[PDB]
Amino acid sequence: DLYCYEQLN
Amino acid sequence: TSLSLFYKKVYRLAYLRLNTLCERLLSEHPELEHIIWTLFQHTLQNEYELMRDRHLDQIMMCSMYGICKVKNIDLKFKIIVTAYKDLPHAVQETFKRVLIKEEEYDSIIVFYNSVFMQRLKTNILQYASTRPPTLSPIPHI
Amino acid sequence: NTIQQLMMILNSASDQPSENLISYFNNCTVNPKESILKRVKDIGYIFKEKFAKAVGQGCVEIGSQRYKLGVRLYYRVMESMLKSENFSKLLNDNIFHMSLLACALEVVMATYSFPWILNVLNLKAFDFYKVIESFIKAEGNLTREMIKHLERCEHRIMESLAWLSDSPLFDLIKQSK
Repeated sequence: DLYCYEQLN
Repeated sequence: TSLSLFYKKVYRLAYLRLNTLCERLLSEHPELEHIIWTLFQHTLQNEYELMRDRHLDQIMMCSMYGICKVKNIDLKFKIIVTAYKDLPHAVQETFKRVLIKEEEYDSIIVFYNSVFMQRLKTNILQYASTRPPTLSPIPHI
Repeated sequence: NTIQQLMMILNSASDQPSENLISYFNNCTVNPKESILKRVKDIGYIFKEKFAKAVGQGCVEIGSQRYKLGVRLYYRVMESMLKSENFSKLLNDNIFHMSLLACALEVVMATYSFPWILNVLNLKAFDFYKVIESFIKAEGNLTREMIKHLERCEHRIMESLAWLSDSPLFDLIKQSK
């Protein structure tokens, strides 16, 4: 899908 | 005219920055930049309220990430953000601190998942098709 | 350095419009002389009070001196623009004068060191932006470093300041679109 599974670090 | 001039300047700036990130991160996959550009330009002209109290580069990075998402091209937002930092004027607050809702602030990833991608999902998904994309003209200079 | 050379000339220039400028003022269907002079005076008051608060010493002369250099640059640039060319419309335009004046002041602030000046003159970033390129084109004494600084100010406005809530940009988009 288009969701981003990231955490900024 | 004033507005048209203004937009021309904005598009030129936006594309130049886009081109720099793409030539660096999407070395292979050269067809994407013109698609990312089309989404970016569509956002500025048609979804301009996404710019209110925000930064052009936030829309830029979100456009890059979204297109590479449909195209199933492995390109992490972290990688984008890390490359973004090497732009001369680039400041990390631009991706670490982004206006989300009323006066809530969070990372660019939160802005992407919760605002940008919600607003542009159908426009972005149109790139899932194998048909020739109808692309926006690359801005002059 | 061309900026240093410019400050020298401004330092020796008079505080009021030249005879050439005045001539243009008189050619205006609606003579702008008094409002132009009054604006210079009102802004001088605001600038010095704000500069003093910032830096200190109950209304500094450094601030008063910086402002004079700015007004002189402002008349110089106004002069060259008018010479290179409805002057009544132009010369009677509030945005023209306030932005040209702020741009002149930004150059002086930057040499003796950007949106601080916008707050001081109560100028919207989008309104200011409109004169930057013209000012750069009209002023032959800018150094490469000053041109990049002004270009950077323009970019900052194009990338975020012109998109802040209450910006006249949104009102313009809506009416066109």
